Amino acid sequence: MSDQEAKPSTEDLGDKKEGEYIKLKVIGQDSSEIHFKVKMTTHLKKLKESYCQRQGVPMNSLRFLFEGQRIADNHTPKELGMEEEDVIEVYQEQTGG
Repeated sequence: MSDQEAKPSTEDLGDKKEGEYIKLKVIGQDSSEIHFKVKMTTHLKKLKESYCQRQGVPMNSLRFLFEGQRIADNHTPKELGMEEEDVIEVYQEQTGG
């Protein structure tokens, strides 16, 4: 009942398309965690920044692994096969400074 108007959606490459955001959570060896909202398709590097920016801890000293998956600032939520309320594990180990 929000809007009963007919959307055109005539032409689009996938940018004018409707997209929803999902929220996830990641925990590190620091016993800390962060909750973020990302898109179905996007780069997880944004959450890395937000982690270092919010917790003030160096995202380089540790890495982001999803149940054994390696996420090096390029992997996407769509590629990992995951969804909202998902958990990522941050292990402490140099990932190449």
